[PDB]
Amino acid sequence: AWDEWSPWSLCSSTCGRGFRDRTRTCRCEGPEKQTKFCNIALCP
Amino acid sequence: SCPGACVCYNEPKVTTSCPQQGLQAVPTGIPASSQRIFLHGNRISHVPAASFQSCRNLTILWLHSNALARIDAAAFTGLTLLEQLDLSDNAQLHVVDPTTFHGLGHLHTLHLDRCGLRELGPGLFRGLAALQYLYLQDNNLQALPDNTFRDLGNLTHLFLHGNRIPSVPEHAFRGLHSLDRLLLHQNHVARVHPHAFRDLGRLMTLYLFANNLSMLPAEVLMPLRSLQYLRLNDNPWVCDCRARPLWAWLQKFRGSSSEVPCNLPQRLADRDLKRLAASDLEGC
Ligand SMILES: *[C@@H]1O[C@@H](C)[C@@H](O)[C@@H](O[C@@H]2O[C@H](CO)[C@@H](O)[C@H](O)[C@H]2O)[C@@H]1O
Ligand SMILES: *[C@@H]1O[C@H](CO)[C@@H](O)[C@H](O)[C@H]1NC(C)=O
Ligand SMILES: *[C@@H]1O[C@H](CO)[C@@H](O)[C@H](O)[C@H]1NC(C)=O
Ligand SMILES: *[C@H]1O[C@H](CO)[C@@H](O)[C@H](O)[C@@H]1O
Ligand SMILES: *[C@H]1O[C@H](CO)[C@@H](O)[C@H](O)[C@@H]1O
Ligand SMILES: Nc1ccc(C(=O)O)cc1
Ligand SMILES: [Cl-]
Repeated sequence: AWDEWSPWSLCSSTCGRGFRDRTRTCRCEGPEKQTKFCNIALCP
Repeated sequence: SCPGACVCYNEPKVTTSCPQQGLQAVPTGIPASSQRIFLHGNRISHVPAASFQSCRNLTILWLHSNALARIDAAAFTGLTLLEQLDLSDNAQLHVVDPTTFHGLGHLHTLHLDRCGLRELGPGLFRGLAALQYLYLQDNNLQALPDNTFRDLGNLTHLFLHGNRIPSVPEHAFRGLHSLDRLLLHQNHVARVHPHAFRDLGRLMTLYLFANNLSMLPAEVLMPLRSLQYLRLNDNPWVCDCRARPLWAWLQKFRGSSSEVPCNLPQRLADRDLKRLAASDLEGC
């Protein structure tokens, strides 16, 4: 009875390694929150 | 066979590598068979005409973090297969002759960030139909002229942040049908033409934060049918009825947007336009 995942978030940082997250609410097996890698730019 | 300041090897590609060797000029005697040339981190001040002309198979050329003060218009003649050209971090370059990249029909990555560039001259990106990544951030650009990128139909990443761009005219981004990420934050942008993003139906990321925007016309974001990530913070937004179209668009947006902080009126100066009620934006 999961609801749909939220859209992935903005990246946690716009320089170097960052992450996005998304969430969903029950009503139920599976996660409630996920993260995924992002990298927008290299910053000196 | 290999220049004294360099190391040369054949696998995986023929490579002449001489980074950070204190070179003041492109070294003589680079093997004509070179496919990759790494000259970053030196103190090279000039790239004369035909500096790499014999290297017909060259696909990677790194000249970043030098002391470039002049690149001859014919510097890259002969490099018809060049794919990656890194000219970044040459803060005293200031100007690139608008014919410098003509003929580079396989170029897909072009780094020009941190070059002190004052303008993008007419024709600078003419015919670069293969270009995918174009880095122009952290220069001194004061204008985005119409049709500057019109031939870049394969471009997916355009970084323009950290300049002094005061506005986005109607045809600045004409032709950019493949564009994925457009980074325009940290500029002086005070307005975006209503139809400036007409060709950006495939854009997924747009950064406009840290600019001079108080409002966006109703039409500006309408073409952005693929957008997923939008940053609009750190602008002097006015949250009266002039914000209603932006508010309405933000209510329906299915991606992720930054906060859109109200600067005025004062009674709303503690709020995010996205979270306002419709009644706050009634009146016009
Ligand atoms: C997101 O886009 C990037 C391309 C940069 O312009 C980022 O700005 C940089 O952010 C780092 C922290 O991630 C700061 O230390 C730098 O000062 C800043 O230029 C931007 O947030
Ligand atoms: C470029 O590569 C081709 C094919 O491997 C080779 O015949 C030619 O000699 C190369 N050109 C140079 C200048 O090394
Ligand atoms: C443009 O991109 C498409 C898809 O990547 C590619 O098939 C085409 O060859 C590119 N055009 C060039 C390199 O001129
Ligand atoms: C979230 O994740 C995928 C789509 O990314 C599907 O399993 C479903 O939409 C879920 O809500
Ligand atoms: C996040 O991941 C991609 C875009 O980065 C899409 O599957 C979708 O927008 C999801 O929320
Ligand atoms: N910085 C680099 C140095 C060498 C090579 C390589 O030989 O593949 C690649 C990158
Ligand atoms: Cl983002």
